[PDB]
Amino acid sequence: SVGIVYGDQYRQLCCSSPKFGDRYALVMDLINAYKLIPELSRVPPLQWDSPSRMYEAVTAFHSTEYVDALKKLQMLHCELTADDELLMDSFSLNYDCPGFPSVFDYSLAAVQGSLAAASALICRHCEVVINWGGGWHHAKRSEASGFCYLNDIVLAIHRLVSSTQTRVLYVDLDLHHGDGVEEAFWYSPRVVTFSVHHASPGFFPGTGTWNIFLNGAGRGRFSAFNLPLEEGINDLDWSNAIGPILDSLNIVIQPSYVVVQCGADCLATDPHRIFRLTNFYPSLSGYLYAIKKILSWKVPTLILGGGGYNFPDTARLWTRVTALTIEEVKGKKMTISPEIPEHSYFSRYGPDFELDIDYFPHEDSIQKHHRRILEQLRNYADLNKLIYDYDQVYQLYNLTGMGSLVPR
Amino acid sequence: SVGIVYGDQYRQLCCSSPKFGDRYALVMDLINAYKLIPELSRVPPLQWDSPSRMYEAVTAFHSTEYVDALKKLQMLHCEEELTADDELLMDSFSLNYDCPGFPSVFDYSLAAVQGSLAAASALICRHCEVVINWGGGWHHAKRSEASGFCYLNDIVLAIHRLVSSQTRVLYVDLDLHHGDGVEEAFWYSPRVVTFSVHHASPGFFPGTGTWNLPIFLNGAGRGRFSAFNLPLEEGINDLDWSNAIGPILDSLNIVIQPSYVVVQCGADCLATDPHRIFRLTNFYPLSGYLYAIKKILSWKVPTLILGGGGYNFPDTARLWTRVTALTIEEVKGKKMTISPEIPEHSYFSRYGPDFELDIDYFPDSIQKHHRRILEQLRNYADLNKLIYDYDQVYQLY
Amino acid sequence: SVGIVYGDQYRQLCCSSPKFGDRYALVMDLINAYKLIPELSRVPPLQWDSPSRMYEAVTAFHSTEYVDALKKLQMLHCEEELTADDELLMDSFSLNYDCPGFPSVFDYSLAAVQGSLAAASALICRHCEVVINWGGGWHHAKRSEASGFCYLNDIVLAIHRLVSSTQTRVLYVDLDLHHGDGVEEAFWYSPRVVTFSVHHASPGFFPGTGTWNLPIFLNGAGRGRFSAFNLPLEEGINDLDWSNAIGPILDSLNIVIQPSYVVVQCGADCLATDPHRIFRLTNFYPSLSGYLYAIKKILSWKVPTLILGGGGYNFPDTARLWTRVTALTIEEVKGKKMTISPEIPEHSYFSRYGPDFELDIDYFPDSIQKHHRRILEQLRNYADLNKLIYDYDQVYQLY
Amino acid sequence: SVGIVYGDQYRQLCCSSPKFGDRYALVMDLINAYKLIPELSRVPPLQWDSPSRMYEAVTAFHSTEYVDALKKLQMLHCEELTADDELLMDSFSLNYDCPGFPSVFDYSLAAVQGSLAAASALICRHCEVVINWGGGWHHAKRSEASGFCYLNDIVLAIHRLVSSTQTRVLYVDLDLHHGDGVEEAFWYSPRVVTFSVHHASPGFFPGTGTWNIFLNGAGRGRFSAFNLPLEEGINDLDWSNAIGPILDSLNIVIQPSYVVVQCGADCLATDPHRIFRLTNFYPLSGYLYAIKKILSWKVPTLILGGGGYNFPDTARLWTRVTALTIEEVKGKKMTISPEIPEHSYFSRYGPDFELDIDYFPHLDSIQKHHRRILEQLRNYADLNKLIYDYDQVYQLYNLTGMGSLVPR
Ligand SMILES: O=C(NO)c1cc2c(Cl)cccc2s1
Ligand SMILES: O=C(NO)c1cc2c(Cl)cccc2s1
Ligand SMILES: O=C(NO)c1cc2c(Cl)cccc2s1
Ligand SMILES: O=C(NO)c1cc2c(Cl)cccc2s1
Ligand SMILES: O=C(NO)c1cc2c(Cl)cccc2s1
Ligand SMILES: O=C(NO)c1cc2c(Cl)cccc2s1
Ligand SMILES: O=C(NO)c1cc2c(Cl)cccc2s1
Ligand SMILES: O=C(NO)c1cc2c(Cl)cccc2s1
Ligand SMILES: [K+]
Ligand SMILES: [K+]
Ligand SMILES: [K+]
Ligand SMILES: [K+]
Ligand SMILES: [K+]
Ligand SMILES: [K+]
Ligand SMILES: [K+]
Ligand SMILES: [K+]
Ligand SMILES: [Zn+2]
Ligand SMILES: [Zn+2]
Ligand SMILES: [Zn+2]
Ligand SMILES: [Zn+2]
Repeated sequence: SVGIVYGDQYRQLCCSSPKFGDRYALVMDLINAYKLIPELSRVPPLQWDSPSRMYEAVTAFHSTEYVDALKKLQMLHCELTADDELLMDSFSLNYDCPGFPSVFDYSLAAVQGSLAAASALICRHCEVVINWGGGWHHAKRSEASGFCYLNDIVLAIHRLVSSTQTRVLYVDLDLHHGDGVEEAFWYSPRVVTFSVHHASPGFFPGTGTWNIFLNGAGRGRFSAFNLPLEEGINDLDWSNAIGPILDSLNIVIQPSYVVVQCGADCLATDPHRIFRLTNFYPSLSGYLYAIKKILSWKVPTLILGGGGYNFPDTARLWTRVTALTIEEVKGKKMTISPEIPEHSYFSRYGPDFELDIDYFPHEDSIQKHHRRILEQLRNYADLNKLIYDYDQVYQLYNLTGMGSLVPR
Repeated sequence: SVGIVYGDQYRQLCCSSPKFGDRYALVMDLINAYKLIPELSRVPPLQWDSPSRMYEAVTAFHSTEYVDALKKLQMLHCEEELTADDELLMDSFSLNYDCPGFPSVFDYSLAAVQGSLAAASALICRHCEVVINWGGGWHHAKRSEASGFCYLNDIVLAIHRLVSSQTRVLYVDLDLHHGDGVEEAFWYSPRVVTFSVHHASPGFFPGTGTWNLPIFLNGAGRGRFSAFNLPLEEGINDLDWSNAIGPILDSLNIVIQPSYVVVQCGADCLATDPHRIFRLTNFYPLSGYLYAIKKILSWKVPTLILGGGGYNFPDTARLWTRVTALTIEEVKGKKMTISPEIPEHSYFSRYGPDFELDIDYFPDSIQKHHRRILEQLRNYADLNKLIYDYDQVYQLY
Repeated sequence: SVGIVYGDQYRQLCCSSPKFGDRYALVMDLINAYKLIPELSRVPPLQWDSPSRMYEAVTAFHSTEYVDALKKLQMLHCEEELTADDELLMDSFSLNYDCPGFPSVFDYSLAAVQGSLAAASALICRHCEVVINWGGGWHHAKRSEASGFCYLNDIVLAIHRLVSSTQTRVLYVDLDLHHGDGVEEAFWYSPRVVTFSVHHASPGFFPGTGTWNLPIFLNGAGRGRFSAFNLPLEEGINDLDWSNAIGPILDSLNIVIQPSYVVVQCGADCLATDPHRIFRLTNFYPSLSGYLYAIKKILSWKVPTLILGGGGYNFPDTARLWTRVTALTIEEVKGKKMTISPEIPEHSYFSRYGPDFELDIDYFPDSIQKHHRRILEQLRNYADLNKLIYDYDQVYQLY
Repeated sequence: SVGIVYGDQYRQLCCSSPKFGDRYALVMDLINAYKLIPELSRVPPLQWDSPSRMYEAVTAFHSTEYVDALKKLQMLHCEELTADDELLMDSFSLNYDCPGFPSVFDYSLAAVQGSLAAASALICRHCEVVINWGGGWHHAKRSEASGFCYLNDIVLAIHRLVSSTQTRVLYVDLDLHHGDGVEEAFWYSPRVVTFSVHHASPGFFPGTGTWNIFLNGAGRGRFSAFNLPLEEGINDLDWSNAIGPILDSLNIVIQPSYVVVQCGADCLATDPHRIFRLTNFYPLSGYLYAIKKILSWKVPTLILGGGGYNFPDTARLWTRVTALTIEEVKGKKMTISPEIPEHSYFSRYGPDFELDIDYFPHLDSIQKHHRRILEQLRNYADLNKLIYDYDQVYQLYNLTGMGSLVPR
């Protein structure tokens, strides 16, 4: 069963932020317009029996002082002293992450959605669950960052990993380094994090690059993987870059769950304009390539949104991801019309009104990164007494003539 | 409120240089040890949405080829020896000798820029009345040249952002060395008045900010008379230094009426700086620095305070800690009581031998310059059609 | 209206190269000798408001560093020999061997750009239905490389301006003896510009492309897949066989693509009397000239069309052909019958047209079936990929 | 007496073109606003006693067929063209850069009327200097419109001057562009020496006035056409240093009976061309420096307009030029307020409302051009049997220590 997080209130809340406007509505209604919704099991967002149980859920990662401040920030904007200002600043509730009347509700909602998704996986109601309202990988224990206020991903992972030798693989496909999730599990071997991203001087947030690579500490050493890529990269190269690494991670780690953040700001048409990925499906979408690969493992999977600042193109991508998940899991062909279907956001898909993003692909190796990452994987396996099947990893990279990159 | 620039990454990068080592960490930890952090609005350093946007920000002052060179210099020091052609490229930008490469030289340099641009932004959006960046203040760097361990000129870029938001900016450079990079950048610009007080003497870095019968150059084009300089002989103490620049600061404020003040507060004027040229102190009963900062903060113009030179790291920290307390006092009107003894913290042992907050120190030409500076100011004011109570300006002397 | 690009300075620049000498002057003077010029609208070469706007126009295709190198090369040839470092620099852009520098290499190259951009503009604003630029058509030049006497690709820049007006689609038809590789490569990834080159190809023959590469034909990539068309032909082909080879392809490209504009490179090196001595086409207008057959066919479509020159190293015979192409264009567009005397009229260059002084050039005059099925399948694939409606047997009927 | 060309109908006509809008009105109204008009002798535009006399005057330079065409073009826009009228217009470049419009012939004629009347005031010695800010259309050819020039008022004016009664005219073209139309008209004539300083670079209009060696006239006109092409970016001082000694040398050797100066304002830093960086500053403006120099010769002088596409800044410069001419010719101090005076075009000088243009000035030498130019001047002097005063020219260049550039 493929689940998808949705609700009337959930939709209203996910659409109440100044930065992301009605993006979530575009996504879900495009998915709706393509008649995908009947194929999916609706996963209702989690609700609690009291403020204290809510508080307990959220402070499983975030500090009590941080959650209180975020509460007050909401309350304040719903009606600031010199000390109110300093309190909010001490949590970076400013600049990139300012208050607005529904800031706490907005932020809580993504947590409700992703915790519910996690719960649906744990009780085996869904093989895969999608939450396009979640995926806020930058929030820290006591700090808002990059439009992220509560880290729904950390909390969903914490629920999975503490369910019941249970390991979680986190795969971050967003343009940006998933610093908040990596940091939360820096000392934990059982959550292996892997972020592919752009990194360069001055580029947000600054981590996931050379320092050598830091890769976890204590019992968490070797458990935080990173692949920084240069700008301009297309679907095929991005696919080749991360494909073998994902399979090798799956072979060695043998995750009980996978969590995938699928931020769409790698699209060629994103306002960032750094990567040149597409949503094309025949020249194949780097995104769809990765998602299909992850789904072929038959490991219970949570698929989350994230970045993506071209709202219609983000909808175009995530609708195809959704159709693909249905195909890969239900074994059911999802034929998607090249023309955007009639619905109330139809006008936002102009001037072409077509499903493919309006981009024309056209045209540096990272083999040392592969070699480095495989050695880290070797070290992770040794530290945690896992089997490092050199045979299967070799044979994998050998499919491209790069078996030599694999350490014994 | 009073803002101050810091962050975890920011701290690591500011401490990544060979020359200034862990100085920034001593300063911030001492500020933290004295409990000043809760009084202050943390200002996060600027980050950008793409490499093009970063280049756009930095090449507002610096040439693109220089920035390319600086970035290549980093990559080279992260893999190596340079070839003859690379050495030649680096030399043509003075990325050599006093300004060598090191593994994180571009990231390190850019950090100061990130810090002081956010500081400027916080002032512009009026989130803070004053912002402190003890990681910034690199006043020697030129359009296409590293100089005086400055690789990128965070001050020029901060000031540019301020004038680009009719805005006039007053730049006050208290460092022991002439603030030539900033002065050169606005040589043709009357909207940014620069004023540096400094030591100058034959062969002393960087050589400018003094007689050039020779005369003082002071700006060109519409920027004529807009660059002010007061060179001072070695040995000057707090009182004489204060009296030297006091009436000038006050007259500049009266006539210019700046929308923003940017202060470079390099601590190499301290009697205990290894330069051993001036004899300023951090004393607060009076410190030249504390006197100047308070005079400037009395104007209640939104103000950026930056670091700079300072090669005795604990004494620099002792100085900038007092400056930070003073700012908290003059802006918020709230009494700050700093213990005379250094509090226990990570770096307590660096504060030997006595572990006091005061530094371990016991303590006509100026009139000529005053008359000259006063005629230049009148000239500037004339040329720019400004209102000047000359009946007032003169009595400051 | 039929436009033609000319001007006194333009003429001087187009005649400043050591390779093509005064060919352009011969062409325009023959056209003038035959009283065609009063029938045509003068299209003046484009000029720019500043160095920056010129650079912006040219670097819409070419890299800045290449344009810089080309301008440096001109200045270096204007003074007294190059240094070792300059030599290296020039070599990295192939500003050597076939494409050396000379005192006005950048102005000369730029002139053809100025003319073909002015031509494109005359079409877009609909001042002219067809525009001729016999100073243009330099199809071998690449983004950062000179090739085959081509320094700046005027055709690519003209086409870019055409598609950048206002789904505008452009059909490029390259009739030169040589494969139009620079144009094809520029639009390799664009479905909006369909390129089609008929040419000689054989081992060792310049530039080497436009043919089998069991090999098979490359034909575009990305969303540009199947959008590059090529028909390579064996040496010795005559007017009639060439016409029949190209005729059905041209007609079906127009049917399927329905272009908004047609850009035609009319390189005259396929002439029997070109010193290449490869193809045996004529300028005959009763067999009938392959060139005139193709142009009449393209003109019959009533699409705003850009006609450019290109190769052609027998200068009087290039003049003879393009004089006839020009007259045909005037006839086909204005409906006005043009009567050209079979003998060369007196004019300043009359001596060059010996020994017989006639307008006709002095000449006594399966594989393509597989190429046709191949090309038809590519066209089917292009239409499929691009959601184009067309028949199936109506397309097939033309064969 | 300093004359200035103006009238009510003249103003309306000069303001009737699509390209130059109401520029002429801004100029004249700013001059009026600074109270300069009472200092100036109004020179009324020339009118004729019959169409045949008008036609005779204009066809002293232009072909009958071009003027016929230009007349027809006006008639047409005062009523679609037939295919052949179109071909007729195209043959005269009455298109693109020089389209027809309702008053195109009246507009073009007006400038001729202004510059001919101006030449006549100089000839009969009514004025020692005459200004025509409606004239200076230096691009127009015998049978061809060019660079929005339709009729060449300058050629017609010069012709009137040079026919009055050893009489030589110096033509000085300060426009950003090469004065090709004037140069070409007098290419074979020694009694009109032309000098143009301008930008020239690949693709820049009109293309001439640069290396071809320099062409410099033919037949009896050999060596009589001078050109100084300059690279982009030049300031007041360098431009001043570039043409000052050449101008003084031209005056010494040629001994003009009249000077005609085209003072096109598109060398201003604030011109949308953005190529040179001249100002109108006056305590120094290149323009003011050149005009002051030319006036110091005490030779009867015609001052004309031309290019200039920042209309307020063109008015700002020509107003200053106008005051300077009054000052220099009458000996009468012309104090001009730094604030723009109240007048109906006051709002066009925002946001500063001051007379100085809104600009902050902030190996590349041409000494070989001086040497080349002085050599040409020597060649001219010999061809025409004139005194080449070596010593005076030497002493002139020796002021700047460059006497060695002067040939014997
Ligand atoms: O998408 C993002 N993270 O996953 C972010 C975007 C931005 C922007 Cl556009 C500005 C500043 C910070 C961030 S984080
Ligand atoms: O066995 C299955 N369907 O009949 C599948 C299970 C899964 C899981 Cl658990 C994850 C991803 C894809 C599939 S298909
Ligand atoms: O702190 C400084 N400038 O503000 C500088 C110190 C030095 C030294 Cl110690 C040697 C060489 C250059 C500089 S710049
Ligand atoms: O108004 C104030 N406190 O109540 C102050 C404002 C400022 C400014 Cl804008 C700059 C520097 C000091 C102060 S105190
Ligand atoms: O006409 C041509 N291309 O369209 C060319 C002729 C030649 C020759 Cl003759 C030698 C080398 C390259 C080329 S390209
Ligand atoms: O519509 C027309 N005449 O009335 C014509 C248009 C064209 C075009 Cl667009 C190209 C070639 C010939 C003609 S005739
Ligand atoms: O001012 C001019 N000549 O003296 C000219 C300007 C232009 C422009 Cl902006 C375009 C095309 C021709 C000309 S001539
Ligand atoms: O003599 C004069 N004023 O008293 C002057 C005559 C001239 C002439 Cl003819 C031309 C330019 C300036 C002056 S000043
Ligand atoms: K990522
Ligand atoms: K981990
Ligand atoms: K200083
Ligand atoms: K200044
Ligand atoms: K061809
Ligand atoms: K194509
Ligand atoms: K000129
Ligand atoms: K002449
Ligand atoms: Zn992102
Ligand atoms: Zn210093
Ligand atoms: Zn050819
Ligand atoms: Zn001009």
